[PDB]
Amino acid sequence: YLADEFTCMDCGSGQWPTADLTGCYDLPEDYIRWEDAWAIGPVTIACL
Amino acid sequence: PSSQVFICLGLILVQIVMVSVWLILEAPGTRRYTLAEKRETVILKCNVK
Ligand SMILES: CC(C)CCC[C@@H](C)[C@H]1CC[C@H]2[C@@H]3CC=C4C[C@@H](O)CC[C@]4(C)[C@H]3CC[C@]12C
Ligand SMILES: CC(C)CCC[C@@H](C)[C@H]1CC[C@H]2[C@@H]3CC=C4C[C@@H](O)CC[C@]4(C)[C@H]3CC[C@]12C
Repeated sequence: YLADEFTCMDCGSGQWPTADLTGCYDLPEDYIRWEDAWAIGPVTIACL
Repeated sequence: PSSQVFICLGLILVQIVMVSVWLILEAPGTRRYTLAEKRETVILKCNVK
């Protein structure tokens, strides 16, 4: 992320530069979800 | 009626204490795990590695 016009910096591992390269935003978080993923099989197995 | 239940409960309590001391030592939480080989992704992970 270009903090200034002359010097480029970083937002860190957690944050990412925006599309406009004007700020640092928190990256989306990912986890196992029930919405059409590999979890339907385990859910059915647990229910059975 | 007694000895089997007593022994099983003793083993269960030993394990419960051994894990409760670990949870006391290491506070639970969630971490934003990231990989440099992939990046652009954040994984919400249970604090236990
Ligand atoms: C769920 C856990 C944590 C606690 C409850 C489990 C224990 C205390 C229960 C579960 C099964 C139970 C037993 C089931 C059958 C008998 C035989 C009977 O002639 C006397 C009581 C006795 C011996 C019960 C004593 C209490 C018992 C051992
Ligand atoms: C009388 C009995 C049946 C009550 C129920 C026992 C169990 C479910 C309870 C008793 C004490 C509890 C612990 C007390 C304090 C902590 C510290 C916290 O940072 C993580 C959870 C943890 C480690 C708890 C886990 C659940 C626990 C072990």
